[PDB]
Amino acid sequence: MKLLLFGYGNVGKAFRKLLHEKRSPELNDVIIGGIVTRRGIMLQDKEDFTPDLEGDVFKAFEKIKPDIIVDVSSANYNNGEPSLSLYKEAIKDGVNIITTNKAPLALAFNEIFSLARSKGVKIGFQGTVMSGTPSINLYRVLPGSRVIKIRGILNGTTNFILFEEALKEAQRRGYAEEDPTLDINGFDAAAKITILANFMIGNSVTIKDVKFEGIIKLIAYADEKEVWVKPLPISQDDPLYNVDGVENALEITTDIQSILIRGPGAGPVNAAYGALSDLILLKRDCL
Amino acid sequence: MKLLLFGYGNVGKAFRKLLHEKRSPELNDVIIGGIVTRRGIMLQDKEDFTPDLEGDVFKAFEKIKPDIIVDVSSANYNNGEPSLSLYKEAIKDGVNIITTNKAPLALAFNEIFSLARSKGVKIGFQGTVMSGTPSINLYRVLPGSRVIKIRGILNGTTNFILTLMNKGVSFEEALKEAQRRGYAEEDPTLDINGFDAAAKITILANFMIGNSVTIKDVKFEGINRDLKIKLIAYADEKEVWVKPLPISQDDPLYNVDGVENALEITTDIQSILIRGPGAGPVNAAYGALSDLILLKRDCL
Ligand SMILES: NC(=O)c1ccc[n+]([C@@H]2O[C@H](COP(=O)([O-])OP(=O)(O)OC[C@H]3O[C@@H](n4cnc5c(N)ncnc54)[C@H](OP(=O)(O)O)[C@@H]3O)[C@@H](O)[C@H]2O)c1
Ligand SMILES: NC(=O)c1ccc[n+]([C@@H]2O[C@H](COP(=O)([O-])OP(=O)(O)OC[C@H]3O[C@@H](n4cnc5c(N)ncnc54)[C@H](OP(=O)(O)O)[C@@H]3O)[C@@H](O)[C@H]2O)c1
Repeated sequence: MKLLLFGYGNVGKAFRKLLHEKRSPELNDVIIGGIVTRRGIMLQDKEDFTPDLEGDVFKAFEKIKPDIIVDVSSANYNNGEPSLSLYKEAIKDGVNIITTNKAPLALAFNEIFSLARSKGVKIGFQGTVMSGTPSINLYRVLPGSRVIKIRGILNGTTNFILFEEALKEAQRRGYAEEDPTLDINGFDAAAKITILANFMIGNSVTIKDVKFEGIIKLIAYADEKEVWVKPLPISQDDPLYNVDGVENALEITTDIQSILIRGPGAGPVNAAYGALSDLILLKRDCL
Repeated sequence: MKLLLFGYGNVGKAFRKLLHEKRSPELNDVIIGGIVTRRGIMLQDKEDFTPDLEGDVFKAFEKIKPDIIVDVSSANYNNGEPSLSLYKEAIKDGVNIITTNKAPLALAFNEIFSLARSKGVKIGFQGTVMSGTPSINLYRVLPGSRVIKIRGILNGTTNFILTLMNKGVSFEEALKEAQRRGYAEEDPTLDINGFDAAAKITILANFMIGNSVTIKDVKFEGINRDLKIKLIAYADEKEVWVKPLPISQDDPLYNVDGVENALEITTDIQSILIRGPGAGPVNAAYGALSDLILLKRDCL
């Protein structure tokens, strides 16, 4: 099976490295047919990017005919393109999608997932929320339960900050978005809670419906009625108390119980492992 | 598909109820063919147990010919029986197993899982560790990652007793409350003396680290009134233990209080912690139900 790798920054390079470490027997048949950046299309799996052709992700898609697209490109919160149009075309063609790019999902979740479900196409999106720490995929192992509310710390960069020296270290460590105002001004946290509300609660929201601010903890919240992101004081008994540094946490409340998962919120290798986890699950037919 | 339900105490009853809530489309073809207690065999799905036949779990297996056994019976750490021999017969007959009963897996994990792998039979065992809080099933969504070490509070009953004693309640009243809530093992010495926690860390070491250990390999102690102290379980590639330890304020496990449990899993990629209710009949039954749905999805 052939992957098209869309993006080759820190996450894309880390993903290619993880694939080549041969971490699961069911990835033995998986090859990268092509890699696309802003600089063009490489129709080969190489450690170093050198373009073979000029052209965008649609040209690469037509040239390669991939079985799966792995989207690790920059978030475009303006309109989610070209990923939004690309996912739609891939789903129509029966091409599975694995993504760490929040933007098309933060803007158009219902449109994308409705189309996928109607076509029997699978979407892996673990890396969009808390990188490699099961979040999306945690919910996959909570079947037959109704999610009532969601609460968490969903942005790694800003939690690591909690100024100029802090950010600089975070950018050095690769935690930050290419546009780091997306981290600071809360877009990233709001995108993640949007994705979580859609998937787990079923509350069809876009990032436009979320009330949010920026950088006590930056708390993202969703229930059946509302979705928001705001700073709040935290109790000592509250399980979010000492989720500090790059750490992120997701508290899922159901009809049965409340559970919390905590882990590294950001980090290119962690994000890439999220996408890799989705790939293994796809291969097992468990997405 | 037909289930044989082995046991009908708090967990079994809660499981039956959850199945009847029809919580997933995967479960539409799933029926209980029989329920076994130490009072005999009920060849019917009913809220209250009344035996139709006298006989043990083996006789029930023969009479029902189930597609799946759900083991919610009492732990037997002396020898894991009759569950251990039952699992071996089931696997050989192509019968899948879902269990919340730790004993056979704490004694003979490699034997059971080797036999199962060879026959292509699936084993759900989420409920053996932290009830309905993904633990076993959390590791299922961490594929292609090597587990280096694990540390946690793995017994709800003793955590609940430690917390209440910190709140100035006697050990004796804290235990009675744990029992009233249905947190405790039928034999509460299994919780108190650390057997239950040791069983769980054994299972995790086997499943996640891949070392073929048994409960006899674990150095463990439990709790008493004489001792924040937390009953800490730990495993890595070289050692497995359970002991009550003083816990500092900055430790992620400091505020894991009451019946809450928590597991920190360190992989080659990352360190993660999951926390939630350690015990509770409905929580345990939900663990088993989660395994059932995953089994139907072919994702065990
Ligand atoms: N950083 C983290 O820790 C983390 C954790 C979870 C999720 N994520 C998500 O993962 C994604 C990638 O993160 P990253 O840190 O790897 O960013 P990055 O290092 O800037 O990589 C972005 C890659 O996408 C390519 N790209 C961007 N826009 C494109 C376009 N219009 N056409 C073709 N290629 C394009 C870039 O090409 P050039 O090489 O030519 O610039 C670059 O190779 C982001 O969406 C982010 O939100 C990141
Ligand atoms: N307590 C929790 O919240 C929790 C959480 C996770 C896992 N678990 C595990 O789940 C299991 C069941 O828990 P529970 O609270 O439901 O215990 P329980 O209330 O004591 O129920 C045990 C059931 O098994 C039956 N049984 C025991 N030995 C048997 C034998 N040799 N043959 C036939 N039937 C037998 C009992 O029959 P009678 O009714 O006739 O006595 C009873 O119906 C235990 O292994 C426990 O470790 C419990």
